[PDB]
Amino acid sequence: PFLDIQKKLGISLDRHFMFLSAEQPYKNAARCHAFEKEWIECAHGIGGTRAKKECKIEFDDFEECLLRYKTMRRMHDIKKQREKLMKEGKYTPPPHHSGREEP
Amino acid sequence: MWFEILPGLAIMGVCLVIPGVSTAYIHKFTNGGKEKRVARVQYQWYLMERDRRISGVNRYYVSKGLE
Amino acid sequence: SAFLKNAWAKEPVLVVSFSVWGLAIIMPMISPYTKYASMINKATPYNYPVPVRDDGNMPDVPSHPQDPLGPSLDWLKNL
Amino acid sequence: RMMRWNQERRRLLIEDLEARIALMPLFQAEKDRRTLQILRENLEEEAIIMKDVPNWKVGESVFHTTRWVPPLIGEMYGLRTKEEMSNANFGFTWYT
Amino acid sequence: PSTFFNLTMAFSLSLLGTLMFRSHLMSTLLCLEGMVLSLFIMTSVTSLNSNSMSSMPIPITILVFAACEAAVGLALLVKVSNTYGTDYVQNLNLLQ
Amino acid sequence: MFFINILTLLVPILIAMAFLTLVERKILGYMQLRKGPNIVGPYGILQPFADAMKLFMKEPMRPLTSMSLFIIAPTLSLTLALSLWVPLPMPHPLINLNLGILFILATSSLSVYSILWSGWASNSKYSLFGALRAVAQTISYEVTMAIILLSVLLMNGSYSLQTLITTQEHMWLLLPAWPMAMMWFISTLAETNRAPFDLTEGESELVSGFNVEYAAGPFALFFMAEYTNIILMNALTTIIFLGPLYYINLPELYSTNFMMEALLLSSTFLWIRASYPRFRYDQLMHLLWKNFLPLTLALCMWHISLPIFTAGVPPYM
Amino acid sequence: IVELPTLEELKVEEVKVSSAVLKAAAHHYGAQCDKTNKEFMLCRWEEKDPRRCLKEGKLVNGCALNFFRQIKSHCAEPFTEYWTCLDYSNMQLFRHCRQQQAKFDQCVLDKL
Amino acid sequence: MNLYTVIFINILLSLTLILVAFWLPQMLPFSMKFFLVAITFLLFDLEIALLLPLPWAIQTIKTSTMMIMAFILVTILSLGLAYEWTQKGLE
Amino acid sequence: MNPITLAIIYFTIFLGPVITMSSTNLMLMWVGLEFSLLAIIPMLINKKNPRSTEAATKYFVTQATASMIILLAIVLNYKQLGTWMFQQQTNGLILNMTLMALSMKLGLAPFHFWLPEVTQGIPLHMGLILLTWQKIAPLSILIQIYPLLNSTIILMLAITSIFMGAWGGLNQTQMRKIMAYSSIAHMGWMLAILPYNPSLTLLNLMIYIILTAPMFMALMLNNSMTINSISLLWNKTPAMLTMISLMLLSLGGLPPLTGFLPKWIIITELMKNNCLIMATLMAMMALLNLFFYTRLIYSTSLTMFPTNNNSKMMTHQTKTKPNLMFSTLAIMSTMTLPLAPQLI
Amino acid sequence: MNNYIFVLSSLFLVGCLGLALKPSPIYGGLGLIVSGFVGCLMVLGFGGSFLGLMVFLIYLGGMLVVFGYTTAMATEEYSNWLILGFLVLGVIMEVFLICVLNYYGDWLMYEVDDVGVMLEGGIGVAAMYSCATWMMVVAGWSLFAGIFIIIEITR
Ligand SMILES: CCCCCCCCCCCCCCCCCC(=O)OC[C@H](COP(=O)(O)OCCN)OC(=O)CCCCCCCCCCCCCCCCC
Repeated sequence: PFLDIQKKLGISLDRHFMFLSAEQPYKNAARCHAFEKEWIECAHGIGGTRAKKECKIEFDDFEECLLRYKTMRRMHDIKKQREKLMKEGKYTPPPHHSGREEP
Repeated sequence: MWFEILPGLAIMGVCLVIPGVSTAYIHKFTNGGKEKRVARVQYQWYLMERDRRISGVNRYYVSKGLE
Repeated sequence: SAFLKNAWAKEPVLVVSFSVWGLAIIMPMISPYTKYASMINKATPYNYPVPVRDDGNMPDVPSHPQDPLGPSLDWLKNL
Repeated sequence: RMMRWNQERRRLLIEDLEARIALMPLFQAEKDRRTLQILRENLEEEAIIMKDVPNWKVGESVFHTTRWVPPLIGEMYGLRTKEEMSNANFGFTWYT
Repeated sequence: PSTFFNLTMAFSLSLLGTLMFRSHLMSTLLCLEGMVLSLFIMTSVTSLNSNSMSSMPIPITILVFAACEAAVGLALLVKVSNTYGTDYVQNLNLLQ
Repeated sequence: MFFINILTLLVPILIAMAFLTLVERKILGYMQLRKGPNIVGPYGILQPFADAMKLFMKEPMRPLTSMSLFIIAPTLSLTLALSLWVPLPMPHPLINLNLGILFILATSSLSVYSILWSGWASNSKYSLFGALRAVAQTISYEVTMAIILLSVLLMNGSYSLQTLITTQEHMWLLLPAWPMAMMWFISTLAETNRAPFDLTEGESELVSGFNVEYAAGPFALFFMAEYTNIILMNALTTIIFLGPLYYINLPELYSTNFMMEALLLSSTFLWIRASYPRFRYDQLMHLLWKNFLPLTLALCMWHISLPIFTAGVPPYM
Repeated sequence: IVELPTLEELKVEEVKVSSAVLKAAAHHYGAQCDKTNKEFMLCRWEEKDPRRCLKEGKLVNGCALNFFRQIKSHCAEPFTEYWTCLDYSNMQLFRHCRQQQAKFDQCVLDKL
Repeated sequence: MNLYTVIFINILLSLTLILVAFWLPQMLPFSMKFFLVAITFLLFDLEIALLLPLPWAIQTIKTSTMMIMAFILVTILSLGLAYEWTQKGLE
Repeated sequence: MNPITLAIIYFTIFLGPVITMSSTNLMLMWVGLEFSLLAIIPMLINKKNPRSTEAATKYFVTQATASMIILLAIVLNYKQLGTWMFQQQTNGLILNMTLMALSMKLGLAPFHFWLPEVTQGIPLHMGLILLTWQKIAPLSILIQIYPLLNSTIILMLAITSIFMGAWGGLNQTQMRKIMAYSSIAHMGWMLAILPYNPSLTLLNLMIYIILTAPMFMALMLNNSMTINSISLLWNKTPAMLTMISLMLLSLGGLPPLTGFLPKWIIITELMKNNCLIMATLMAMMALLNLFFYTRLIYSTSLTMFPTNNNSKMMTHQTKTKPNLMFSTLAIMSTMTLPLAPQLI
Repeated sequence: MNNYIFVLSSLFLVGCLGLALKPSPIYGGLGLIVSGFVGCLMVLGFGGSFLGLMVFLIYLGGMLVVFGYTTAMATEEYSNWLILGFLVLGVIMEVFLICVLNYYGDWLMYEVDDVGVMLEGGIGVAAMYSCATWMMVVAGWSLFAGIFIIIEITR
């Protein structure tokens, strides 16, 4: 940062834990670990100005693993229209929604 | 003499054992004669739930090698 | 030393207090068992030991963990 | 005595942790098998819910990657019975 | 989700508070704390649903620093109602 | 069923709570060469029910006091006491709060609000002083009270009170950790405002600040609360430090043994009250920020090192 | 789309025995049947997707069922006694039942 | 839920009693010294909060570290307390 | 102060900015800011005069709410990116919060009300620390995040500060507050070039530190918090009259002295970036700052104000000397201009 | 009841609203206590236990306790009713805003490891002692200094 007394001294008191994909206790990976890696091994050697346009696929995805809003949206739509189909008595949960199953 | 403080205590004691015997038999009745499973960690809740699915709806019912 | 003595007899809590502070700061350093703590806790198998690809030149536990090769806790046993 | 008792207790703890270590493989399969079923079952209903909706890809990864992103709890039980969803969501915090 | 917008607005409602004194220093020092709770709750919430355990240290470091911060704040407050017999802010107008 | 298991675990305790006052007004009596209450009912058994009915019938005076807070404090008090009995680990505890001891610690702390608010609400000078004095002593005794438990837990492995039944299958935690038992017992005496430490309602020194204005039904509820606590804290001593015998086959033995030890340690604070004059306010706090807190801190270290250098780390189950 | 596998693709015989049953035989199952499981684990790890190891999972299950069929055929009674006592305990702790465990363990050593 | 059920019965039982009570019978300090103690409390409470995690830290593979870290925590705060005494702040 | 306490505090007031600068995990940057807040408050009330308690209670509330706002920005980022640190993607509002907050701790522009008042009630010494070793910390956080902050806001806070600082200073006669006002102004220039060339912010700061530190140790040599008080400098200690003259004109931008370089290169960098609107207005009111600087010049040097007989008594006694730092920081400041190319 | 979470958030917001209205310092402390309670509830709702407890034994504990103590000393003089009124005013406005989006508990516990054995709150914060060993050193220095800051500022 402003004064890199850490890299110089070789110590790493503040870097080991800045992102989700960093070592998790007892090797229990955190959520989204599938993308942040893909979005930071991409932006490594490429500065930000160019980590912001071409490495946009990996952030647009990582912006969706975490926020997980497009999913919310899709699902919400499915919910609303399903309400309308039920409204037209077209649809009602099958035993698929409610039934016995494998261990 | 001091013989008399005992009456009162008796009714305290009897009222402090009820709870411990009661809670520990309303558990072995509701859970089918088997101590209520203590699910401290998820694994245990999983195993417990798995049991539910395995038979009836209640986990206490326990299927065996003959299944 | 003399104060120590009276201290043992007057304000005899601090004396005991400090003494313990130290004895806890020493026993760990000298103990035929201190090492075990980091092992006994290390060993507890909380997480699943994912297998390894038997590519070749493997001195690791041979398949069935019942095979001789591999780490052992006989140290834990008969401890 | 405390030193010896906890050392024994530790031996028992390693024994049963290893017992699941052995049994989790059987469960892992079971979980995945069932998990997929829930996703697929939701697909069926999915292929029957928004059919009328125009411009409606039956389903599509909210993401672009084709990597297998595990199913959130909601996704698995969202369409399903409320209780089912609640159980999963508030079913541990609430003891047996 | 929305849960976060309530907490965030809680912090803004607490923001509007600290920035609009009402003649009671203590009350302010109490509003200020309302934020720290909202920040602590939000930090803990996201850390918990990101399963980011490496970060849980922070939710608490936030509280530990905030507690002392408040300790200093109250000692100033006690200092003021020792010099002016009240915590009322109007009194604090000598530096004009 | 679960409801029935709520009657049991409550009523039974309430009925026992009533019989403690009686066994207090007789054990203090015989110690002071007097029979105690035996004329109402047979051997005074109906005596606790009798004043309960008088107390509720007498007018609940509402001094000309913040009504809401004035009335809430009693409610909180009783609520907390009855609640703290929910997770106690008598065999098959009503509710296996995984972090039970923390829960106990938490609710125990909340009680302080009652006394504080009561004094503030009462609006009487005596009450105000009582609250101030009470809050200080209460919280302070909480600081050593909590550290003493943390030392225990680290030798138990978990916060769940149920684990100690498995920790104490060979020896009571008094043998080890006796130095803290004493310090848990004295702190249990402070937190229940019992005698050696009862400056909250000294009566002689200041006249019952906590309930100076409280009478009839409000008096009773705290009242009930204090005595239930008197038992609960003694019961926590009888699980954490004096571990009753336990057998999975026969779970009753534990309850029975739990009974005997709880009654004797409950008898002990009754015996302490008659036997000792009351500590001064300053003296009381000194003992804890000065006589004990340094003792409690140091042993904490010893109990941190003990497991490691003895490689006696406990299982986390 | 999502390429979620079909049900017929994921239908296979089920163990379905009370968790207690498993915990009692856990040790032996960890013994007689870890060949396939470890391999399945390898697949499920390196190949992140589950669809990429489904078939292996089927093999995983097949290995245990017979494990059980063997025990059912031989020393069933011992095992039955061991699990019933193990199940009664709330955390199904192994040490409460050691006498039943010994007879179950000795027999299958003797026969299986 | 099970806890919620118990607790609301607990409040209900109390609220019932207070009501019965009211409905049936129809027929400036200068605690400066204290202030200081109160602040120390706040501080010590916070330490305790940093000492609460030990029950799980005792399990850390890095046992030694945990020892050093923990020992420091208690020791440093102990020093703070002693200072109070040394400076005679509390007295 | 029990010398031990003095050490703990001073260490914290010094560990405070240093942790901020060294760390990258923003959180650790926040606590660096938090430690500075806690360490400075004890020193501020050292006299414990009624004015002082007012000073600290203001400084603390202003500092505390800003600290909480900075934390909120870090907490929000944590949700918009798992990282604990600002990135290209950061929501614009997230960064703007950090600008406002950090511009409150540094006291720039419309949040410039606390500084003049706390500079008035604290000693001259703690005045320096409150003005210059407490600006390093927040500025570090900004300089690190410069690529991402808004050019518009900074400029507005920059211009505002310049104006407020200048206008405020014209009326003030208390020295502590004249300096507080100057600092607001210089702080403004610094934040103007941050979005464009952070490296110049670090020059417009050092030079401000190398100018203000000698200026304050001058004000306290005779401990004069009044211009009338500094005006009798000619009797109390005549030599410092020469350099006090040049340092104050150096604080304003007049060309031969070192003080021109920061304004000159900031203007060169802004014109290179095309802000010839903004730069022009800033330079113009910058000229207002020199007017109040020269008005003080008049009273202290160019004209000799009447003094008191009791002053002859203070002359007799040997004057405790000014530390060496005064000289080394007076010359390196009044005249280094011939060496500008290397400085930048 | 999926709404459980939203309900809680609302309560929290309302409590902070009261604190915002700045009632008597004691009323403020009480309000915060309620909010802190709501807070631990929400955290626990997600699954974090140790975390929820902390706020309780720290805020619902002394954090407000000392405040309380404090107020007794510096707050003597008791429109709270009017404040209560504005509070209801805010409540409805708050509700109105949610009703705004009304015209226009689905996903919590977003992801979970059904089988897991060493995952639980506190474990992560337990790593203050290992692999995060700079948080707790700086916090300890914070407390050790704060002792000194308060003792002189009171002096
Ligand atoms: C080496 C490894 C680490 C272990 C090291 C162990 C070293 C040996 C143990 C040393 C400490 C043993 C005692 C611990 C508790 C006492 C702590 C103490 O110091 O007492 C404080 C206080 C007496 O202090 P005071 O007389 O005022 O003079 C102070 C002089 N500094 O005490 C009091 O005044 C108490 C007043 C009590 C009033 C009521 C008394 C009731 C008595 C009957 C009940 C006693 C407790 C019963 C407990 C039952 C089980 C829980």
